[PDB]
Amino acid sequence: SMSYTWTGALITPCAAEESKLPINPLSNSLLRHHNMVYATTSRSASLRQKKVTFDRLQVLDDHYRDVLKEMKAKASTVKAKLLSIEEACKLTPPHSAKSKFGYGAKDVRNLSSRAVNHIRSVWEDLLEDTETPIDTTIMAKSEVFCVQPRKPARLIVFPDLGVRVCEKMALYDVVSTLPQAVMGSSYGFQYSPKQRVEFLVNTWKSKKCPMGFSYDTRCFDSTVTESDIRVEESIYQCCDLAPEARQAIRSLTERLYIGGPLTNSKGQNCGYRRCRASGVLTTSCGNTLTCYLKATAACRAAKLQDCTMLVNGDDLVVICESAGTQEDAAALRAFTEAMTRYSAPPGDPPQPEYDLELITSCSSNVSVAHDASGKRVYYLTRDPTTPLARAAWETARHTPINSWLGNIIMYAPTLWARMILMTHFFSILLAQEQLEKALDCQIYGACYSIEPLDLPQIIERLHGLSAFTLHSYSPGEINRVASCLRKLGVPPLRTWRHRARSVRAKLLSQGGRAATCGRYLFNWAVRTKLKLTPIPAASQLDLSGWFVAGYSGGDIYHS
Ligand SMILES: O=C(O)c1ccc(Cl)cc1NS(=O)(=O)c1ccc(Br)s1
Repeated sequence: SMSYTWTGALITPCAAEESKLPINPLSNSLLRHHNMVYATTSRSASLRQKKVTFDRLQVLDDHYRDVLKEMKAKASTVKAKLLSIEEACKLTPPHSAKSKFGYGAKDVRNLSSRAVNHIRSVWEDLLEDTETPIDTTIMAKSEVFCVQPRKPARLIVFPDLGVRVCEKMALYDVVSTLPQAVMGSSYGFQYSPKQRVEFLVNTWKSKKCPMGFSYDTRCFDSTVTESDIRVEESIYQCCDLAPEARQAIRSLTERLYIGGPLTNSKGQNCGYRRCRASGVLTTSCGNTLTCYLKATAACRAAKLQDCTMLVNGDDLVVICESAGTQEDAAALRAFTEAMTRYSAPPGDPPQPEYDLELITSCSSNVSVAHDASGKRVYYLTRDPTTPLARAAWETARHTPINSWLGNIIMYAPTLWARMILMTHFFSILLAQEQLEKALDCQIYGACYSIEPLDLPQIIERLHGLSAFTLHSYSPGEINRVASCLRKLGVPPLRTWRHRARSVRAKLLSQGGRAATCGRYLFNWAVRTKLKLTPIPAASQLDLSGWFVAGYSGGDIYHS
Protein backbone atom coordinates (compact mmCIF):
# COMPACT_ATOMS: atom_id res chain seq x y z
CA SER A 1 0.00 0.00 0.00
CA MET A 2 0.87 3.70 -0.15
CA SER A 3 2.75 4.92 2.92
CA TYR A 4 0.62 8.07 2.77
CA THR A 5 -2.42 9.48 0.97
CA TRP A 6 -2.86 13.26 0.90
CA THR A 7 -6.01 15.36 0.52
CA GLY A 8 -4.21 18.53 -0.48
CA ALA A 9 -4.61 20.36 2.81
CA LEU A 10 -1.21 21.71 3.82
CA ILE A 11 0.93 20.71 6.77
CA THR A 12 0.61 23.90 8.79
CA PRO A 13 2.50 25.45 11.75
CA CYS A 14 0.82 26.19 15.09
CA ALA A 15 2.86 29.38 15.58
CA ALA A 16 5.50 31.59 13.97
CA GLU A 17 8.41 29.53 12.63
CA GLU A 18 11.96 30.76 13.12
CA SER A 19 14.38 29.56 10.44
CA LYS A 20 17.34 31.94 10.73
CA LEU A 21 20.00 32.21 13.43
CA PRO A 22 19.69 35.58 15.23
CA ILE A 23 22.59 38.05 15.31
CA ASN A 24 23.37 37.82 19.01
CA PRO A 25 26.61 38.78 20.82
CA LEU A 26 26.55 35.54 22.81
CA SER A 27 26.08 33.24 19.83
CA ASN A 28 28.37 35.33 17.63
CA SER A 29 31.33 34.64 19.93
CA LEU A 30 30.85 30.93 19.22
CA LEU A 31 29.90 30.97 15.53
CA ARG A 32 30.29 33.97 13.17
CA HIS A 33 28.82 32.58 9.93
CA HIS A 34 25.24 32.85 11.17
CA ASN A 35 23.80 32.68 7.65
CA MET A 36 25.04 29.10 7.38
CA VAL A 37 22.76 27.97 10.19
CA TYR A 38 19.07 27.28 9.58
CA ALA A 39 16.08 25.56 11.15
CA THR A 40 13.65 23.41 9.18
CA THR A 41 10.06 24.69 8.89
CA SER A 42 6.69 23.74 7.41
CA ARG A 43 7.74 25.61 4.26
CA SER A 44 9.64 22.54 3.06
CA ALA A 45 7.05 19.96 4.18
CA SER A 46 5.82 19.31 0.64
CA LEU A 47 9.35 18.31 -0.32
CA ARG A 48 9.48 15.77 2.52
CA GLN A 49 5.99 14.51 1.69
CA LYS A 50 7.17 13.73 -1.82
CA LYS A 51 10.15 11.70 -0.63
CA VAL A 52 8.25 9.60 1.95
CA THR A 53 5.15 8.86 -0.16
CA PHE A 54 5.36 5.64 -2.18
CA ASP A 55 3.95 2.14 -2.66
CA ARG A 56 5.84 -0.37 -0.54
CA LEU A 57 7.22 -3.63 -1.87
CA GLN A 58 7.52 -6.55 0.53
CA VAL A 59 8.33 -10.23 0.08
CA LEU A 60 8.86 -12.40 3.17
CA ASP A 61 10.86 -15.65 2.98
CA ASP A 62 11.87 -18.56 5.22
CA HIS A 63 14.83 -16.68 6.71
CA TYR A 64 12.51 -13.88 7.80
CA ARG A 65 10.04 -16.35 9.32
CA ASP A 66 12.82 -18.34 11.03
CA VAL A 67 14.30 -15.25 12.68
CA LEU A 68 10.87 -13.99 13.74
CA LYS A 69 10.15 -17.25 15.56
CA GLU A 70 13.57 -17.11 17.22
CA MET A 71 12.70 -13.61 18.43
CA LYS A 72 9.22 -14.59 19.70
CA ALA A 73 10.75 -17.51 21.58
CA LYS A 74 12.83 -14.99 23.56
CA ALA A 75 9.92 -12.56 23.91
CA SER A 76 8.01 -15.46 25.52
CA THR A 77 10.15 -15.25 28.67
CA VAL A 78 8.95 -11.73 29.34
CA LYS A 79 6.33 -10.67 31.87
CA ALA A 80 5.29 -7.04 31.45
CA LYS A 81 3.43 -4.94 33.98
CA LEU A 82 0.54 -2.56 33.53
CA LEU A 83 1.47 0.93 34.74
CA SER A 84 -0.98 2.77 36.99
CA ILE A 85 -2.44 6.06 35.76
CA GLU A 86 -0.30 7.86 38.33
CA GLU A 87 2.95 6.23 37.14
CA ALA A 88 2.13 7.01 33.50
CA CYS A 89 1.33 10.62 34.37
CA LYS A 90 4.68 10.99 36.15
CA LEU A 91 6.43 9.93 32.93
CA THR A 92 4.93 12.82 30.97
CA PRO A 93 7.29 15.73 30.19
CA PRO A 94 6.30 19.10 31.74
CA HIS A 95 6.31 20.69 28.28
CA SER A 96 4.54 17.85 26.45
CA ALA A 97 1.87 19.10 24.00
CA LYS A 98 -1.43 19.75 25.79
CA SER A 99 -4.59 17.74 25.17
CA LYS A 100 -7.38 19.19 23.07
CA PHE A 101 -9.76 18.07 25.82
CA GLY A 102 -9.16 20.91 28.29
CA TYR A 103 -5.91 20.03 30.05
CA GLY A 104 -2.15 19.99 29.59
CA ALA A 105 1.02 18.23 30.71
CA LYS A 106 1.04 20.25 33.94
CA ASP A 107 -2.37 18.92 34.93
CA VAL A 108 -1.38 15.37 34.01
CA ARG A 109 1.70 15.48 36.24
CA ASN A 110 -0.27 16.97 39.17
CA LEU A 111 -2.90 14.28 38.63
CA SER A 112 -5.64 16.89 38.21
CA SER A 113 -9.23 15.65 38.24
CA ARG A 114 -9.97 16.62 34.64
CA ALA A 115 -6.82 15.03 33.20
CA VAL A 116 -7.07 11.78 35.17
CA ASN A 117 -10.79 11.43 34.43
CA HIS A 118 -10.26 11.94 30.70
CA ILE A 119 -7.30 9.55 30.67
CA ARG A 120 -9.53 6.91 32.28
CA SER A 121 -12.16 7.38 29.58
CA VAL A 122 -9.57 7.08 26.81
CA TRP A 123 -8.33 3.85 28.39
CA GLU A 124 -11.86 2.44 28.65
CA ASP A 125 -12.37 3.39 25.01
CA LEU A 126 -9.32 1.34 23.97
CA LEU A 127 -10.78 -1.67 25.77
CA GLU A 128 -14.21 -1.25 24.17
CA ASP A 129 -13.46 -0.06 20.61
CA THR A 130 -11.04 -2.27 18.68
CA GLU A 131 -11.38 -0.54 15.31
CA THR A 132 -11.94 3.25 15.18
CA PRO A 133 -8.76 4.89 13.82
CA ILE A 134 -7.35 7.26 16.41
CA ASP A 135 -6.76 10.84 15.26
CA THR A 136 -3.21 12.16 14.98
CA THR A 137 -1.68 15.57 14.36
CA ILE A 138 0.98 15.96 11.69
CA MET A 139 3.55 18.76 12.05
CA ALA A 140 6.76 19.79 10.31
CA LYS A 141 9.68 19.10 12.65
CA SER A 142 11.91 22.03 13.60
CA GLU A 143 15.57 20.94 13.49
CA VAL A 144 18.78 22.97 13.11
CA PHE A 145 21.55 22.20 10.61
CA CYS A 146 24.41 23.78 8.66
CA VAL A 147 23.86 24.45 4.96
CA GLN A 148 25.61 21.94 2.69
CA PRO A 149 27.83 22.50 -0.41
CA ARG A 150 19.18 22.17 2.56
CA LYS A 151 17.26 19.38 4.29
CA PRO A 152 13.45 19.39 4.16
CA ALA A 153 11.71 19.19 7.54
CA ARG A 154 10.86 15.78 8.94
CA LEU A 155 7.18 15.02 9.52
CA ILE A 156 6.12 14.23 13.08
CA VAL A 157 2.87 12.37 13.77
CA PHE A 158 1.41 12.05 17.27
CA PRO A 159 -1.92 11.32 19.01
CA ASP A 160 -3.55 13.43 21.75
CA LEU A 161 -2.01 13.61 25.24
CA GLY A 162 -4.72 11.36 26.68
CA VAL A 163 -3.83 8.60 24.25
CA ARG A 164 -0.13 9.10 24.96
CA VAL A 165 -0.66 8.51 28.68
CA CYS A 166 -2.61 5.35 27.86
CA GLU A 167 0.22 4.06 25.66
CA LYS A 168 2.51 4.33 28.66
CA MET A 169 0.18 2.31 30.90
CA ALA A 170 -0.12 -0.55 28.42
CA LEU A 171 3.36 -0.44 26.90
CA TYR A 172 6.02 1.46 28.84
CA ASP A 173 7.28 -1.67 30.60
CA VAL A 174 7.20 -3.69 27.37
CA VAL A 175 9.22 -1.22 25.27
CA SER A 176 11.58 -0.78 28.23
CA THR A 177 12.32 -4.47 28.79
CA LEU A 178 11.37 -6.57 25.75
CA PRO A 179 14.02 -5.24 23.30
CA GLN A 180 16.89 -6.38 25.55
CA ALA A 181 15.26 -9.76 26.18
CA VAL A 182 14.85 -10.34 22.44
CA MET A 183 18.03 -8.90 20.93
CA GLY A 184 20.56 -9.28 23.74
CA SER A 185 23.89 -7.53 23.18
CA SER A 186 22.61 -6.26 19.83
CA TYR A 187 20.22 -3.78 21.46
CA GLY A 188 22.18 -0.53 21.29
CA PHE A 189 20.21 1.54 23.82
CA GLN A 190 21.48 -0.53 26.78
CA TYR A 191 24.95 0.95 26.28
CA SER A 192 26.40 4.20 27.52
CA PRO A 193 28.77 5.75 24.95
CA LYS A 194 31.76 4.08 26.64
CA GLN A 195 30.07 0.67 26.71
CA ARG A 196 29.04 1.10 23.06
CA VAL A 197 32.66 1.79 22.12
CA GLU A 198 33.71 -1.21 24.20
CA PHE A 199 31.22 -3.47 22.43
CA LEU A 200 32.22 -2.27 18.96
CA VAL A 201 35.93 -2.59 19.72
CA ASN A 202 35.68 -6.09 21.24
CA THR A 203 33.39 -7.32 18.47
CA TRP A 204 35.80 -5.96 15.86
CA LYS A 205 38.83 -7.52 17.54
CA SER A 206 36.97 -10.81 18.03
CA LYS A 207 37.02 -11.42 14.27
CA LYS A 208 40.02 -13.00 12.52
CA CYS A 209 39.64 -10.52 9.65
CA PRO A 210 36.80 -8.07 10.48
CA MET A 211 34.66 -6.25 7.95
CA GLY A 212 31.92 -3.84 8.92
CA PHE A 213 29.26 -1.63 7.41
CA SER A 214 26.55 0.79 8.44
CA TYR A 215 23.22 0.33 6.65
CA ASP A 216 21.07 3.39 6.01
CA THR A 217 17.47 2.54 5.21
CA ARG A 218 15.79 5.12 2.97
CA CYS A 219 13.32 6.92 5.29
CA PHE A 220 12.77 3.90 7.52
CA ASP A 221 9.45 4.97 9.05
CA SER A 222 7.75 5.11 5.65
CA THR A 223 9.07 1.65 4.76
CA VAL A 224 7.40 0.07 7.79
CA THR A 225 4.35 -1.86 6.56
CA GLU A 226 1.08 -2.89 8.16
CA SER A 227 2.45 -6.42 8.13
CA ASP A 228 5.57 -5.21 9.98
CA ILE A 229 3.49 -3.51 12.65
CA ARG A 230 1.30 -6.57 13.21
CA VAL A 231 4.40 -8.77 13.32
CA GLU A 232 5.81 -6.35 15.89
CA GLU A 233 2.58 -6.78 17.88
CA SER A 234 2.86 -10.58 17.63
CA ILE A 235 6.15 -10.26 19.51
CA TYR A 236 4.61 -8.06 22.23
CA GLN A 237 1.77 -10.56 22.58
CA CYS A 238 4.25 -13.27 23.66
CA CYS A 239 4.74 -11.41 26.96
CA ASP A 240 2.68 -12.33 30.00
CA LEU A 241 0.22 -9.44 30.14
CA ALA A 242 -2.72 -8.25 32.20
CA PRO A 243 -5.98 -8.75 30.22
CA GLU A 244 -6.55 -5.00 29.80
CA ALA A 245 -2.96 -4.49 28.62
CA ARG A 246 -3.36 -7.22 26.00
CA GLN A 247 -6.52 -5.55 24.70
CA ALA A 248 -5.03 -2.04 24.79
CA ILE A 249 -2.08 -3.32 22.77
CA ARG A 250 -4.41 -5.05 20.29
CA SER A 251 -6.55 -1.90 20.01
CA LEU A 252 -3.65 0.54 19.84
CA THR A 253 -2.07 -1.58 17.11
CA GLU A 254 -5.07 -1.48 14.75
CA ARG A 255 -6.29 2.01 15.70
CA LEU A 256 -2.99 3.89 15.88
CA TYR A 257 0.26 2.06 15.20
CA ILE A 258 -0.61 0.56 11.79
CA GLY A 259 -1.92 3.90 10.55
CA GLY A 260 -4.70 6.45 10.81
CA PRO A 261 -6.00 9.89 9.77
CA LEU A 262 -3.68 12.91 9.69
CA THR A 263 -4.94 16.30 10.88
CA ASN A 264 -3.03 19.59 10.63
CA SER A 265 -2.71 22.28 13.29
CA LYS A 266 -5.75 23.98 11.76
CA GLY A 267 -7.89 20.90 12.33
CA GLN A 268 -8.09 20.03 8.64
CA ASN A 269 -7.90 16.49 7.25
CA CYS A 270 -4.45 16.14 5.64
CA GLY A 271 -4.65 12.55 4.51
CA TYR A 272 -3.90 9.06 5.79
CA ARG A 273 -0.85 7.21 7.16
CA ARG A 274 -0.18 3.50 6.58
CA CYS A 275 3.33 3.40 8.03
CA ARG A 276 5.22 4.15 11.26
CA ALA A 277 4.20 7.33 13.11
CA SER A 278 7.24 9.10 14.59
CA GLY A 279 5.51 10.19 17.77
CA VAL A 280 4.05 7.17 19.56
CA LEU A 281 5.56 5.12 22.37
CA THR A 282 6.40 2.02 20.31
CA THR A 283 8.38 3.78 17.58
CA SER A 284 11.87 3.28 19.01
CA CYS A 285 11.28 -0.31 20.18
CA GLY A 286 9.27 -1.13 17.06
CA ASN A 287 11.85 0.25 14.65
CA THR A 288 14.64 -1.54 16.51
CA LEU A 289 12.88 -4.93 16.45
CA THR A 290 11.85 -4.44 12.82
CA CYS A 291 15.32 -3.37 11.70
CA TYR A 292 16.96 -6.24 13.63
CA LEU A 293 14.53 -8.83 12.26
CA LYS A 294 15.01 -7.80 8.63
CA ALA A 295 18.80 -7.40 8.90
CA THR A 296 19.37 -10.67 10.76
CA ALA A 297 17.37 -12.48 8.07
CA ALA A 298 19.10 -10.55 5.28
CA CYS A 299 22.50 -11.53 6.69
CA ARG A 300 21.51 -15.19 6.38
CA ALA A 301 20.29 -14.74 2.81
CA ALA A 302 23.47 -12.88 1.84
CA LYS A 303 25.73 -15.53 3.39
CA LEU A 304 27.61 -13.06 5.59
CA GLN A 305 29.78 -14.95 8.11
CA ASP A 306 29.73 -14.53 11.90
CA CYS A 307 27.58 -11.39 11.89
CA THR A 308 27.32 -9.24 14.99
CA MET A 309 24.79 -6.43 14.83
CA LEU A 310 24.15 -3.29 16.82
CA VAL A 311 20.76 -1.65 16.38
CA ASN A 312 19.37 1.66 17.65
CA GLY A 313 15.93 2.22 16.14
CA ASP A 314 16.47 2.49 12.38
CA ASP A 315 20.26 2.80 12.79
CA LEU A 316 22.16 -0.38 11.97
CA VAL A 317 25.81 -1.42 11.98
CA VAL A 318 27.13 -4.89 11.18
CA ILE A 319 30.53 -6.45 11.89
CA CYS A 320 31.32 -9.82 10.34
CA GLU A 321 34.17 -12.07 9.14
CA SER A 322 35.64 -10.97 5.82
CA ALA A 323 35.61 -13.51 2.99
CA GLY A 324 37.80 -11.39 0.75
CA THR A 325 37.41 -7.97 -0.87
CA GLN A 326 35.36 -9.08 -3.88
CA GLU A 327 33.45 -11.65 -1.85
CA ASP A 328 32.51 -9.08 0.79
CA ALA A 329 31.35 -6.55 -1.82
CA ALA A 330 29.08 -9.12 -3.50
CA ALA A 331 27.71 -10.34 -0.15
CA LEU A 332 26.88 -6.78 0.93
CA ARG A 333 25.06 -6.28 -2.38
CA ALA A 334 23.06 -9.47 -1.74
CA PHE A 335 22.29 -8.22 1.78
CA THR A 336 20.95 -4.98 0.32
CA GLU A 337 18.72 -6.83 -2.17
CA ALA A 338 17.36 -8.97 0.69
CA MET A 339 16.66 -5.88 2.84
CA THR A 340 15.00 -4.28 -0.21
CA ARG A 341 12.70 -7.29 -0.58
CA TYR A 342 11.85 -6.95 3.13
CA SER A 343 10.84 -3.34 2.46
CA ALA A 344 13.97 -1.67 3.83
CA PRO A 345 15.63 -0.27 0.67
CA PRO A 346 18.95 1.60 1.08
CA GLY A 347 19.22 5.36 1.33
CA ASP A 348 22.98 5.86 1.12
CA PRO A 349 24.52 2.87 -0.71
CA PRO A 350 26.25 0.56 1.81
CA GLN A 351 29.99 -0.02 1.57
CA PRO A 352 32.25 -2.51 3.34
CA GLU A 353 34.87 -0.97 5.66
CA TYR A 354 38.03 -2.60 6.99
CA ASP A 355 38.89 0.17 9.45
CA LEU A 356 36.58 0.41 12.49
CA GLU A 357 37.21 4.14 12.90
CA LEU A 358 35.82 4.72 9.39
CA ILE A 359 32.40 3.33 10.28
CA THR A 360 29.73 5.84 11.27
CA SER A 361 26.76 4.45 13.22
CA CYS A 362 24.29 6.58 15.17
CA SER A 363 26.07 9.54 13.57
CA SER A 364 29.19 8.58 15.53
CA ASN A 365 32.53 6.86 14.95
CA VAL A 366 35.17 5.21 17.09
CA SER A 367 38.42 7.12 17.50
CA VAL A 368 41.49 6.86 19.69
CA ALA A 369 43.27 9.19 22.12
CA HIS A 370 45.68 8.72 25.01
CA ASP A 371 45.26 8.97 28.78
CA ALA A 372 47.61 10.51 31.35
CA SER A 373 49.46 7.19 31.55
CA GLY A 374 49.90 7.41 27.80
CA LYS A 375 47.80 4.31 27.20
CA ARG A 376 45.53 4.11 24.16
CA VAL A 377 41.87 4.75 24.90
CA TYR A 378 38.93 4.40 22.52
CA TYR A 379 36.03 6.82 22.66
CA LEU A 380 33.01 7.97 20.68
CA THR A 381 33.10 11.13 18.58
CA ARG A 382 31.36 12.61 15.54
CA ASP A 383 31.58 15.49 13.09
CA PRO A 384 30.90 18.55 15.29
CA THR A 385 29.04 20.53 12.61
CA THR A 386 25.48 19.85 13.74
CA PRO A 387 26.29 20.02 17.47
CA LEU A 388 27.98 23.42 17.02
CA ALA A 389 25.21 24.84 14.84
CA ARG A 390 22.62 23.79 17.43
CA ALA A 391 24.74 25.11 20.31
CA ALA A 392 24.82 28.48 18.54
CA TRP A 393 21.04 28.38 17.98
CA GLU A 394 20.28 27.47 21.59
CA THR A 395 22.64 30.25 22.65
CA ALA A 396 20.64 32.86 20.71
CA ARG A 397 17.16 31.39 21.25
CA HIS A 398 15.58 29.74 24.28
CA THR A 399 14.81 26.07 23.71
CA PRO A 400 13.03 23.56 25.99
CA ILE A 401 15.66 20.92 25.22
CA ASN A 402 19.38 21.74 25.37
CA SER A 403 21.15 19.58 22.81
CA TRP A 404 24.41 21.18 23.91
CA LEU A 405 24.05 19.71 27.39
CA GLY A 406 23.22 16.25 26.05
CA ASN A 407 26.18 16.52 23.69
CA ILE A 408 28.58 17.48 26.47
CA ILE A 409 27.43 14.45 28.46
CA MET A 410 27.51 12.02 25.55
CA TYR A 411 30.69 13.36 23.90
CA ALA A 412 32.50 14.56 27.03
CA PRO A 413 35.82 12.90 26.06
CA THR A 414 36.02 14.58 22.63
CA LEU A 415 38.35 17.40 21.63
CA TRP A 416 35.46 19.57 20.48
CA ALA A 417 33.06 19.07 23.40
CA ARG A 418 35.81 19.85 25.92
CA MET A 419 37.46 22.87 24.26
CA ILE A 420 34.36 24.44 22.73
CA LEU A 421 31.06 23.35 24.27
CA MET A 422 32.27 23.29 27.89
CA THR A 423 34.20 26.54 27.54
CA HIS A 424 31.41 28.39 25.75
CA PHE A 425 28.55 27.33 28.01
CA PHE A 426 30.35 27.51 31.33
CA SER A 427 31.52 31.03 30.49
CA ILE A 428 27.92 32.03 29.75
CA LEU A 429 26.49 30.36 32.86
CA LEU A 430 29.16 32.18 34.88
CA ALA A 431 28.34 35.59 33.44
CA GLN A 432 24.59 35.08 33.88
CA GLU A 433 25.16 33.52 37.31
CA GLN A 434 23.07 30.45 36.46
CA LEU A 435 25.44 27.56 37.17
CA GLU A 436 23.04 26.12 39.76
CA LYS A 437 20.07 26.15 37.39
CA ALA A 438 18.92 22.70 36.28
CA LEU A 439 18.38 22.37 32.53
CA ASP A 440 16.49 19.86 30.38
CA CYS A 441 18.18 17.69 27.79
CA GLN A 442 17.50 14.36 26.10
CA ILE A 443 19.41 11.08 26.28
CA TYR A 444 18.32 8.33 23.88
CA GLY A 445 15.09 10.25 23.38
CA ALA A 446 14.12 10.53 27.06
CA CYS A 447 14.05 13.93 28.80
CA TYR A 448 16.21 14.55 31.88
CA SER A 449 16.67 17.51 34.24
CA ILE A 450 20.38 18.00 34.85
CA GLU A 451 22.37 20.48 36.93
CA PRO A 452 25.47 21.75 35.06
CA LEU A 453 27.47 21.65 38.29
CA ASP A 454 27.03 17.86 38.42
CA LEU A 455 28.75 17.32 35.06
CA PRO A 456 32.07 16.30 36.64
CA GLN A 457 30.45 13.43 38.59
CA ILE A 458 28.20 12.51 35.67
CA ILE A 459 31.08 12.41 33.23
CA GLU A 460 33.25 10.38 35.62
CA ARG A 461 30.52 7.79 36.10
CA LEU A 462 29.74 7.43 32.39
CA HIS A 463 33.20 7.91 30.88
CA GLY A 464 35.70 7.40 33.70
CA LEU A 465 38.39 9.86 34.80
CA SER A 466 40.18 9.45 31.46
CA ALA A 467 37.56 11.84 30.04
CA PHE A 468 39.43 14.60 31.88
CA THR A 469 42.89 13.50 30.77
CA LEU A 470 42.72 12.45 27.10
CA HIS A 471 45.33 14.00 24.82
CA SER A 472 47.12 13.28 21.55
CA TYR A 473 43.91 12.85 19.56
CA SER A 474 44.23 11.34 16.07
CA PRO A 475 45.34 13.60 13.19
CA GLY A 476 42.12 12.74 11.38
CA GLU A 477 39.96 13.76 14.33
CA ILE A 478 41.88 17.00 14.86
CA ASN A 479 41.64 17.87 11.16
CA ARG A 480 37.89 17.22 11.04
CA VAL A 481 37.36 19.50 14.04
CA ALA A 482 39.67 22.24 12.70
CA SER A 483 38.14 22.27 9.21
CA CYS A 484 34.64 22.31 10.69
CA LEU A 485 35.51 25.43 12.68
CA ARG A 486 36.85 27.29 9.64
CA LYS A 487 33.66 26.33 7.79
CA LEU A 488 31.29 27.67 10.46
CA GLY A 489 33.33 30.71 11.39
CA VAL A 490 33.92 29.27 14.86
CA PRO A 491 37.11 30.70 16.42
CA PRO A 492 40.21 28.44 16.18
CA LEU A 493 41.03 26.09 19.05
CA ARG A 494 43.81 28.38 20.31
CA THR A 495 41.17 31.02 21.08
CA TRP A 496 39.10 28.45 22.95
CA ARG A 497 42.14 27.49 25.04
CA HIS A 498 42.66 31.11 26.05
CA ARG A 499 38.97 31.52 26.92
CA ALA A 500 39.03 28.24 28.84
CA ARG A 501 41.93 29.36 31.03
CA SER A 502 39.89 32.38 32.10
CA VAL A 503 36.73 30.33 32.68
CA ARG A 504 38.74 27.84 34.73
CA ALA A 505 40.24 30.53 36.97
CA LYS A 506 36.83 32.10 37.56
CA LEU A 507 35.34 28.72 38.46
CA LEU A 508 38.11 27.92 40.94
CA SER A 509 37.71 31.26 42.73
CA GLN A 510 34.09 30.40 43.52
CA GLY A 511 35.00 27.12 45.19
CA GLY A 512 32.49 24.39 45.94
CA ARG A 513 31.02 22.43 43.05
CA ALA A 514 31.99 25.34 40.79
CA ALA A 515 35.69 24.89 41.56
CA THR A 516 35.32 21.15 40.98
CA CYS A 517 34.11 21.89 37.45
CA GLY A 518 37.10 24.13 36.88
CA ARG A 519 39.50 21.47 38.14
CA TYR A 520 38.11 18.46 36.29
CA LEU A 521 36.47 19.91 33.16
CA PHE A 522 39.31 22.27 32.29
CA ASN A 523 42.47 20.52 33.49
CA TRP A 524 43.33 20.19 29.79
CA ALA A 525 43.67 23.99 29.54
CA VAL A 526 46.66 24.27 31.87
CA ARG A 527 50.28 23.15 31.59
CA THR A 528 50.62 22.63 35.33
CA LYS A 529 48.07 19.83 35.53
CA LEU A 530 46.32 19.09 38.81
CA LYS A 531 45.87 15.63 40.33
CA LEU A 532 42.45 14.32 39.34
CA THR A 533 41.21 11.82 41.91
CA PRO A 534 37.87 9.95 41.93
CA ILE A 535 35.07 12.35 42.83
CA PRO A 536 33.29 11.24 46.04
CA ALA A 537 29.85 12.21 44.72
CA ALA A 538 30.58 10.40 41.45
CA SER A 539 30.36 6.86 42.82
CA GLN A 540 26.95 7.55 44.36
CA LEU A 541 24.77 8.93 41.57
CA ASP A 542 21.87 6.74 40.45
CA LEU A 543 22.50 6.60 36.71
CA SER A 544 20.54 3.36 36.49
CA GLY A 545 17.91 3.98 33.83
CA TRP A 546 19.87 6.40 31.67
CA PHE A 547 20.91 3.73 29.21
CA VAL A 548 18.23 1.05 29.32
CA ALA A 549 16.12 1.76 26.24
CA GLY A 550 15.39 4.24 23.48
CA TYR A 551 12.36 6.52 23.68
CA SER A 552 12.68 8.91 20.72
CA GLY A 553 9.24 10.30 19.93
CA GLY A 554 7.94 8.42 22.97
CA ASP A 555 7.06 11.53 25.00
CA ILE A 556 9.11 10.23 27.95
CA TYR A 557 10.40 12.17 30.97
CA HIS A 558 12.68 10.58 33.56
CA SER A 559 12.93 12.18 37.02
O1 LIG B 1 46.66 16.58 22.47
C1 LIG B 1 46.05 16.94 21.48
O2 LIG B 1 45.68 16.06 20.53
C2 LIG B 1 45.66 18.35 21.17
C3 LIG B 1 44.76 18.62 20.08
C4 LIG B 1 44.38 19.96 19.76
C5 LIG B 1 44.89 21.04 20.53
CL1 LIG B 1 44.45 22.65 20.16
C6 LIG B 1 45.77 20.79 21.60
C7 LIG B 1 46.17 19.47 21.94
N1 LIG B 1 47.07 19.34 23.05
S1 LIG B 1 46.51 19.75 24.61
O3 LIG B 1 46.29 21.20 24.71
O4 LIG B 1 47.42 19.14 25.57
C8 LIG B 1 44.93 19.03 24.97
C9 LIG B 1 44.58 17.81 25.53
C10 LIG B 1 43.19 17.64 25.62
C11 LIG B 1 42.53 18.72 25.14
BR1 LIG B 1 40.66 18.82 25.10
S2 LIG B 1 43.53 19.97 24.57
